[PDB]
Amino acid sequence: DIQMTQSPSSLSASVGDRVTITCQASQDISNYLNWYQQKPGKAPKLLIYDASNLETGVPSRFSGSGSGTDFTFTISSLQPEDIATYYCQQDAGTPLTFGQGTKVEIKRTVAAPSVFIFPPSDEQLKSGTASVVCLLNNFYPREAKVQWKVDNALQSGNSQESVTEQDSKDSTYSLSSTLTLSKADYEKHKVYACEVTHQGLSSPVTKSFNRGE
Amino acid sequence: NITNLCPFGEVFNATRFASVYAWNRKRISNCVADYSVLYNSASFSTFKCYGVSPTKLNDLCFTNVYADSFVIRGDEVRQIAPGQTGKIADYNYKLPDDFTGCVIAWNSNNLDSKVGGNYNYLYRLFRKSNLKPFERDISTEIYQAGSTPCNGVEGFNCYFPLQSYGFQPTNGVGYQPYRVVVLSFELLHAPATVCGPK
Amino acid sequence: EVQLVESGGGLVQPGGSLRLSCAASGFTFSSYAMSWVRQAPGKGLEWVSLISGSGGSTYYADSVKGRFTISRDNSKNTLYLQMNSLRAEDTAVYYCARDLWGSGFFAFDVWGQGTLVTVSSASTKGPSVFPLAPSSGGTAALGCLVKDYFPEPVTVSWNSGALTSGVHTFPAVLQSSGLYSLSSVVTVPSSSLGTQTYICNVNHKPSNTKVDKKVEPK
Ligand SMILES: *[C@@H]1O[C@H](CO)[C@@H](O)[C@H](O)[C@H]1NC(C)=O
Repeated sequence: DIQMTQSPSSLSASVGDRVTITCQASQDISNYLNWYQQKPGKAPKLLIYDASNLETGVPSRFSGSGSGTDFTFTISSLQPEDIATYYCQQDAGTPLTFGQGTKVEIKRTVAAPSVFIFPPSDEQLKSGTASVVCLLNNFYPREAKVQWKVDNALQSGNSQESVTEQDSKDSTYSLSSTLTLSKADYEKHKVYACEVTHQGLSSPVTKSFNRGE
Repeated sequence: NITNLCPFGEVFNATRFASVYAWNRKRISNCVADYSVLYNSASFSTFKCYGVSPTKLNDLCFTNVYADSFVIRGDEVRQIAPGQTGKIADYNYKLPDDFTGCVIAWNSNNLDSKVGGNYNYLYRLFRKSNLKPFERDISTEIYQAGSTPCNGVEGFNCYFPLQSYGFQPTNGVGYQPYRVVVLSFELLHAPATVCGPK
Repeated sequence: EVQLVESGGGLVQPGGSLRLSCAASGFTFSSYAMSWVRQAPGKGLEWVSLISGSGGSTYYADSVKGRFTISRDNSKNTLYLQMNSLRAEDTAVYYCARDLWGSGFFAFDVWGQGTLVTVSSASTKGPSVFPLAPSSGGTAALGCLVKDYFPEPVTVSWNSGALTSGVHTFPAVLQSSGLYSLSSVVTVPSSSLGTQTYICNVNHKPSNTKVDKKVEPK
């Protein structure tokens, strides 16, 4: 099999920056290399076919080049609606094979997460469990720490995170943390809070609620 | 309206041509094409048109024009025609009977031969069935020729499907590299996008 | 316009069987080679199989030889993938893709939306929809918790999908118990809480569960 290697695995650039992705083939495959875009939860986008041919109805900022073993895909001006994963594919032999993909993100101004806390709903407690919910809405950069506080005590090994893909509009992220415990352990304790540290914060911010309002 | 001159140089004056089995195709659209720089060039050994006359080609407009380019040996150029049979026509590039377009070939010995024989140009020698018209097969799966399964060439009745041309500049003209470009004129019930001059 | 619509994706036992369908419209189906391309969740792409226009020539990736079979009825403008001896590794979203020129082994110009095939010994489970109520700083957040379901996917909308500004539906997470837990939130002006109606719509095709939960301030 022809093994296609993409570099970089992921990149972040400012809006309007020039962006260049290369695909490296494991042999000389002439111009037999197409380029695809896949936005989150959507199907792939044929962008460039053969080595440089721009498909009908594709923005002119996208252009391909190269031949032999090293192929370049170029965004002349990076736009927020370009947030996707880009795949190269070889066209010289079977099986047709893809690069592992390259994830493009937007480098933007630092934005601090608005932080919200949610107690388990009164319908949920009947079923016998309780999930506490902290939300970090619309922030950049991606990386931040969430800390769970059960009566000032550090929990761990019992809470799960999930992160959205960078919004194609304001180039931000959102984060949902769900710390789950049984209904029994929910009542025994009282003070619940999440402490969130982010570069866009002066000092670690804490959102709190009182068990039982 | 549209102003671009069609990029036939990209296809004709290209440095590297395709192996006939994995032939290339270029879409030619949104441009104006002067065919007189083709049938009036003294560069081509073969220029054979079907369903159209080459003289009266700058007067038409097409939705798209497709150019398939590859290399074969000269004795096989005759197979690049409707209703032909043989290794190339059956296993590599078959034109249909209703074909409408021009088939252009020229000697590329000065370009495609080694001293020692050029082994980069390949053609399919074995297939389980013939190609449909305009069908393409770039598979390199080992060809089973007996009842026994296959892994590699070293197996009995396990043939390698592709065969190398081994183009040497000392071969007879029938064994010499001939570059072939086949134009199909696609006119659909859609707006034409590639027109003759004026 | 050209359209490829995939169908058949569901949950099957390891070793089970499944037949994918791809309905084609907008072009002369019988003159294009078609291909199947799958994507494991959070992984890259893998070509699976290719069929020529007439259907006379078929090609497979080694990882699916002898288990999968590509086929087409140019009458119904339908492409098929028959999958037997399914394994946990075949769990992927499956797309049908058209050949750019139709001859074969060119770029894939048109793709369907995909269909998700999960291969697991676990059993189908419908979720539970718990509202996340606001008590939060000029703007207020509210959401609904989709908990304890299998398999994927669940589709979450707000106000039947008519409310999209400030919505954030998180990717599912696989909890210890081998069940999925998903969250969806929306931010709204704090002047709308008791005034406006905000409905969380959760749809889970595998369990045939349609739930519309009203999120209200508590
Ligand atoms: C190729 O180059 C020669 C010399 O520059 C020129 O005469 C000829 O027209 C070119 N071919 C095409 C298709 O333009």
